Amino acid sequence: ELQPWQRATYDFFMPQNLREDLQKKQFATLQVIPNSGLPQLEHWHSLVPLDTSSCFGYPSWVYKAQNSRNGRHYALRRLEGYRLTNEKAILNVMKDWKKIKNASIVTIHEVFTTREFGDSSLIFAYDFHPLSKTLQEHHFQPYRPPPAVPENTIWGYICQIANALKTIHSNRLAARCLEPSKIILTDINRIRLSACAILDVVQFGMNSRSVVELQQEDFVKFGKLILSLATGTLPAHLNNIPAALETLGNKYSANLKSAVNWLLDTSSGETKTIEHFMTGIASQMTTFFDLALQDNDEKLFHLAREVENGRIARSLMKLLTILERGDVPSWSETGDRYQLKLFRDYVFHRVDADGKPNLSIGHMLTCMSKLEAGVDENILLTSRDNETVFVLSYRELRQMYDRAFNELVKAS
Amino acid sequence: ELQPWQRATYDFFMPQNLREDLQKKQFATLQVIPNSGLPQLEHWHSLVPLDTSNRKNTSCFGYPSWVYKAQNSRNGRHYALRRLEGYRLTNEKAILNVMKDWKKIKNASIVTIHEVFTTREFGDSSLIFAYDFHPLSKTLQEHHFQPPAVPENTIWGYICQIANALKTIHSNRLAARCLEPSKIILTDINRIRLSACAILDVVQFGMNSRSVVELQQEDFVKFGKLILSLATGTLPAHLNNIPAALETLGNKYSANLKSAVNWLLDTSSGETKTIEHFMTGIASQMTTFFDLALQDNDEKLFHLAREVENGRIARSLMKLLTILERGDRYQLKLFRDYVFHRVDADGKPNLSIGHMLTCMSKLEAGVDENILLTSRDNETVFVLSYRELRQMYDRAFNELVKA
Amino acid sequence: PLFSAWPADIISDVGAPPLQLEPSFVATLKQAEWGLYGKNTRNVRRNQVEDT
Ligand SMILES: Nc1ncnc2c1ncn2[C@@H]1O[C@H](COP(=O)(O)OP(=O)(O)OP(=O)(O)O)[C@@H](O)[C@H]1O
Ligand SMILES: Nc1ncnc2c1ncn2[C@@H]1O[C@H](COP(=O)(O)OP(=O)(O)OP(=O)(O)O)[C@@H](O)[C@H]1O
Ligand SMILES: [Mg+2]
Ligand SMILES: [Mg+2]
Repeated sequence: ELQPWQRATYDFFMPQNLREDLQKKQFATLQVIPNSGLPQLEHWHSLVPLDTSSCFGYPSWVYKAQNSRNGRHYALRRLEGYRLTNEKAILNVMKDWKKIKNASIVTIHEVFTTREFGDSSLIFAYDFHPLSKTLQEHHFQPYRPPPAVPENTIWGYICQIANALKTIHSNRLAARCLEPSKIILTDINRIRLSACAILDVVQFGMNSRSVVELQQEDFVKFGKLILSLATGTLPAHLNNIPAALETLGNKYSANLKSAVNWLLDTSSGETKTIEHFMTGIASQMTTFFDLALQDNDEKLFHLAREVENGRIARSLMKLLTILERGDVPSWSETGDRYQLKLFRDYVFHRVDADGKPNLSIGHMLTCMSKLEAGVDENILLTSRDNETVFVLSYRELRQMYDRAFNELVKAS
Repeated sequence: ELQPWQRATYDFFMPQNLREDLQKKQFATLQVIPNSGLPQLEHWHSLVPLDTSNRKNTSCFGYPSWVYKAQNSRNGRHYALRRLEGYRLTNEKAILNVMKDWKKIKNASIVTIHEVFTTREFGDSSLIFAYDFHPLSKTLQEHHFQPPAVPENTIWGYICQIANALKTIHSNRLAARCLEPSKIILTDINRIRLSACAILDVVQFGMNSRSVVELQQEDFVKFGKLILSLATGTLPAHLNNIPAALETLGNKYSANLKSAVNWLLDTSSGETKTIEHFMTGIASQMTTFFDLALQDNDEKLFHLAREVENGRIARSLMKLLTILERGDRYQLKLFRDYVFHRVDADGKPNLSIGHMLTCMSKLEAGVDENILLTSRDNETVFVLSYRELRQMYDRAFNELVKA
Repeated sequence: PLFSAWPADIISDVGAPPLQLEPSFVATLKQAEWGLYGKNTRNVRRNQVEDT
């Protein structure tokens, strides 16, 4: 119902949905409990529980916490009743996984034991991702049955996981946990492995399998995860792999069936490598490279507009500081400042032909932007009396505006 | 040697200085020229030339070409206008058919084409192509050939983005016809976009008889030559001896790069080359650059979250400016004086931004905390809460709204 | 009601070209090193919305 040249007030600002998502996540990050019984660890405080209600060998809790050195928020995963018996279990694993930096893996910053919860506990410190939900929560939570995962979403998942496995396997490690419950949606279609270091520590020195063997099992788990998502059945419920594969074959492309089958197939004589798997999904990967860049551009668009809102804001403050001071005498009403007052009237005190005041936010933002830029465009400022008129460029105005402000700075 | 791409640092798409970059690009978008000779077109105004040097060069299109930043009057947005000077369109079907194909195309590695139109408004026959505007873009030619070794990673990054463009173009039964360094623009750090896509399709519309598949095979060769030019620092026209250039590349870079470039150059294999086959061969690199794109996504989101309140702060300051001094009101004037006209004990002005933000924040919220507004001469004084103040300002504003 | 809240249904124009003045009129103005000033002859309300 709006002409292409005309904008509603809020079109000049960040769209409501994005604004609300950011605000909610800001709120989730800043949430605290002033007097919980929960302890402060030496470098961690303001612990906040996240558990609404498996992969590890211990009962586990997750807390949002704030680091005392840098003031940032991290997610602390606690394993209850873990006893330190070999420090290498903690130290070697921490050394290895601290190297790992990957967009599809929740970063591990620290692994440490503590008695501060009143038991022996093992703590893993992670990047905090506000308002995250697991793939299990998102796809398998009943009521009504959960809807069919679109094939495109699945290839998006496959590519992000392949990205994780590429980095994990190259560092001679294995992503050991690939359950829906230990993969988190940190944003729309954006998934991250969230429990990576943990299995390495708990099974340290008890596991007899080689690195390569654990890596082979990663592919099988990868396949079962996709199979769970395709057919809507929990991994625990996946009793019949072939029956699940056929369901997938009916609902999805042959290309997907082939990918899942390669991942499940332990019968070939061939050592499976993430390199070979990537080779088989190059086209999908290219598509998602493109979409990532497009999403970058979208975020950059909004970022550029809000940074400019900030610059405008600081400029409006400078304006208010300069105009109508109680004051040399009359400094505000004389010389450079006089034009600035007339400029303010031009920007903010517009009126229709009918004399009705005009409140178009678009005019105000643009004018302040042009002033900041010192544009070579002329405008017509009229005296309050209405007898006299002045024609100035924004460039000229900026010179005046800067001079007026620098005078105040000098006065110090 | 998978190592060069495996090594690439995580900041590959992240700007060195985001603050300065945004500010420069903001200024570039609003720039105009006080006395250009340039015309206003029916839907276009504020034309600004972007060509650094005013020299007639016709290399890719066969005609002199200019690029203008311009502002569309239909929607208020800025576009980049490619003008072919002295070009007369002889078949109108050329624009309609070509645009039907290319308007579908939306790709991170291709500058979107929106419109093609003829005009006499420059004082000649001219053909105009309207593109997305990318402020402060520079061509690969300007950037790599303007009087050191391009790192292999930068090259793989370029290769992945160009492959991304070619995937979309070839899938839509089209051909990127121009793959010259001068027609690929860096719109951001290590970020390239094909900038001349629609043009050859239009200019040669009747004349070119080669098939779609034939023009695509040529994409690969041109692609190969671009990489070869960058690797060895010699412009594509000077690339007289390809085998000699290939050995040079083989000495400075990995066997994988030599192999990829060789596949792109090879017309002898008897095999129809496909972008699907090429992507398959660079899958590892593509995954790395997918990761790097996503990490930049996280970086941008971080800054976005930090800047989210700026609109709210700006609108508040605007209402203050909208209400005051048009020609209760006295308290309002005193509040503005309290916030922005602070003075030191010595009578000198105080410019602490912190005071202004805290005050505007408390006003915004309508906090109950009480403040003391006094005229500088102490005769009159008021003790009010911010809650009371917001009530007052809003009433004034609602009066203004009524109209 | 937050103070930052502005009315949603207000419309702005964004496409318009910059103000072009009649050359006759510009002659009326008396040049200064920072710009031009003169007597308002036009029948436009002060700071009125201009349709370019
Ligand atoms: N790194 C993280 N940042 C933010 N939130 C996280 C992070 N890791 C996990 N969480 C959140 O903690 C919550 C609990 O996760 P957890 O995996 O412990 O429970 P679960 O998967 O429901 O358990 P179960 O496997 O028994 O069903 C989830 O909603 C998840 O989004
Ligand atoms: N979509 C765009 N947005 C912003 N700037 C662009 C866009 N496309 C091209 N430019 C810029 O316009 C300038 C001129 O580009 P153009 O390719 O026309 O000339 P050139 O490459 O310098 O010389 P030649 O025309 O001989 O190739 C370049 O600096 C380029 O970065
Ligand atoms: Mg839990
Ligand atoms: Mg040019």
